[PDB]
Amino acid sequence: IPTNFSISITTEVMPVSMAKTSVDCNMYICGDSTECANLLLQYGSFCTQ
Amino acid sequence: IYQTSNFRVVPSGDVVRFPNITNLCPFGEVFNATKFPSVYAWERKKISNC
Repeated sequence: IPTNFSISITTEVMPVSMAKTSVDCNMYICGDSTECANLLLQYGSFCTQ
Repeated sequence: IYQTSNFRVVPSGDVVRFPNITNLCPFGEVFNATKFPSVYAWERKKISNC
């Protein structure tokens, strides 16, 4: 049976959030070219998704 | 809030730059020379591609 006590304090680090990133596929792919965007529009609405 | 599209700023003006001289004409060498012929024995030049 214990005869004394020991008040200890522990730490625990837990992530609850991450970096809220936003990548514009209209500028990442086909930065300023017009024919590039015209060809990208053929692949569908992947950028919207 | 619903993301709809992406906005772009249309460029208005235009900037074009050029090098300093790009094989400048030798007009300065002929203008301020050191020896000049006389009037009756004047000599011409063939300055071209400058």
